[PDB]
Amino acid sequence: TDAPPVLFTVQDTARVITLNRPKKLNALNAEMSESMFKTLNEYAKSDTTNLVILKSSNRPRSFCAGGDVATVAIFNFNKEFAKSIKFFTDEYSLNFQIATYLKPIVTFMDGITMGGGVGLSIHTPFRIATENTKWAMPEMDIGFFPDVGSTFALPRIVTLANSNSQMALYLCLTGEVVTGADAYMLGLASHYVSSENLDALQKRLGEISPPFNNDPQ
Amino acid sequence: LIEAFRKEEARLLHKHEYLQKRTKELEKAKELELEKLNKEKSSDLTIMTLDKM
Repeated sequence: TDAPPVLFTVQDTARVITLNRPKKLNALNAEMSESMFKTLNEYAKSDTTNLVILKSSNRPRSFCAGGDVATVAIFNFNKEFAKSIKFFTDEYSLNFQIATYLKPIVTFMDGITMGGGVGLSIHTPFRIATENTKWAMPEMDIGFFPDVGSTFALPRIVTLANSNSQMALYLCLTGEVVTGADAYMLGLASHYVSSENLDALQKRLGEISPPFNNDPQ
Repeated sequence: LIEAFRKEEARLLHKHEYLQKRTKELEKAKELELEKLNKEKSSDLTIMTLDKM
């Protein structure tokens, strides 16, 4: 009866995953993570799905404002530590699935991509940014650590002043917000596409297919 | 003739009981079969749905 937290739809041979928690800026809870993790395993087995597209239904307001840690805090105050460990096992397991996924995943970072949102895009070779992109890792102000494998990605993908993870440490320790073109130039985004062109791109992604006897992997 | 009348009556009564038992079995099997059909599988995640609407 209630609107599902994450919506799944078909786009020709592409499968669109849309985060559907607009009031929470698409914050990721255990329910969302579990749903996405299970549906991605099915798409991996399917021979009719060529690629996946992870977007939000709230763009350009936000793509994912981060994992739902406010709920994890209440669990700690209530000693519901089993609930908290379930929230992190689901999220981190989804971040590991995306990183090792054999089919192309294309994340549309059209809006605030902070925290868990970074985990949804940083692990995909096709992480598209827009003028509305706002990448940040504001965990130091909440007392947490840089999670979602950001300590394995940022030290390996940043482009400038990252010979010894200097820039990676700057973003993780200061929580600086990077915006649009700057995220693309730093390596946080693989591509820079105007938000207006996302509809057209989505259609083209659904229409392309592996040629002859080549699999999508 | 006494054996014929008593075997026939027994056969009729035994046939009613067998039908009642058979029908109940079929009914139970149908419920089990239907329950398996309604069981959610992992493949169901790839079927698009609009439950709310």
